[PDB]
Amino acid sequence: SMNPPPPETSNPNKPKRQTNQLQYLLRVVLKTLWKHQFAWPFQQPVDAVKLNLPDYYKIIKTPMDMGTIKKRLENNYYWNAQECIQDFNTMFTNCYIYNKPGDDIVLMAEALEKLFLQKINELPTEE
Ligand SMILES: C[C@@H]1C(=O)N(C)CCN1CCOc1ccc(C2CCN(c3ccc4nnc(Cl)n4n3)CC2)cc1
Repeated sequence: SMNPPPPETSNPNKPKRQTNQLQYLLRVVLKTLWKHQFAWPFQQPVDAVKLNLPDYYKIIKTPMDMGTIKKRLENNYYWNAQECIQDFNTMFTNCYIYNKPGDDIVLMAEALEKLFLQKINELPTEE
């Protein structure tokens, strides 16, 4: 089977704005998670062809990864911080859905998620 197209990261028809929350989501949240020791399987869309995961896209219908989230923040694709937070949550839950409790990839996702939740609990109030 083929991989689906990646999630859209840019759209010239969507309106754009700059907020302190979206700035914090790129500057603090994504930059911190990106450097984490267990971030590398989550830095690009799951390549089910190269990774030999033929049922991945039969089970995961809403794929999401940090490479996509970063490109969306860098392209001013998100209007609300909540859209970015939901993408981080979709990424984690996809991993828990496809994999099983105790799998190393799940342990890796759980560690990035705990860090994510710490940095999101310190999200600055909207200026
Ligand atoms: C479906 C799934 C997914 O959810 N995502 C998002 C992308 C990935 N993908 C497929 C699964 O990928 C994985 C990517 C990385 C790993 C880790 C597991 C832990 N570790 C080890 C462990 C023991 C060991 N002994 N000697 C070496 Cl060396 N090691 N290294 C490094 C590689 C596991 C699965």
